[PDB]
Amino acid sequence: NAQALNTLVKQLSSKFGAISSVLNDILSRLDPPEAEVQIDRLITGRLQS
Amino acid sequence: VVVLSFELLHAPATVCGPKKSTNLVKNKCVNFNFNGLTGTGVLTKSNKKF
Amino acid sequence: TTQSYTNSFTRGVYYPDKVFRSSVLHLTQDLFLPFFS
Amino acid sequence: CVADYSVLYNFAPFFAFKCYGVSPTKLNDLCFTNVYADSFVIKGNEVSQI
Repeated sequence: NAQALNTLVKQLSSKFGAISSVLNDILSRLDPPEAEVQIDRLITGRLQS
Repeated sequence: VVVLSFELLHAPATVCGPKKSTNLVKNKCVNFNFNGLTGTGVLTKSNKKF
Repeated sequence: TTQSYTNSFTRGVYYPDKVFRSSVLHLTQDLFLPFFS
Repeated sequence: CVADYSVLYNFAPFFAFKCYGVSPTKLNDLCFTNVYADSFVIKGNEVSQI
């Protein structure tokens, strides 16, 4: 069990090809029309995990 | 041609702050913003021996 | 300046980043002085 | 110091303003570790090489 959870909660610090792993930073540095591209990669990676 | 080359992150910070500033509160769920590091939580007195 | 030789042992460990850590074994990839040279 | 990315607008309209890392609109809200700048003059058909 522990491993299965640990890996999951670690998978939250991976970029998945984006510029950062923190949503607030992306939302505080990029115009929202240009931010869906970055957010999509994170969403896909986390869904896959 | 003029090229600006920033680099973000890292522990210290400088070259910013065209905004205002406010007071500080503890033991209260609150939004915060420290040098661009936003978020939300509850702030106490820490014991981390930095 | 009279040259000689000796081992290196386990010396040359420096704080790579300015971030507090506690009770963890972090794994780092950077330039270090190799052991036992 | 404190940076104001709005004085330079009064200087002149600009041939190209293609920011890369961050969006130019809200540059007055972040904080940077260190900022470097540089300048030079070249022909106008090689600006695409920057």
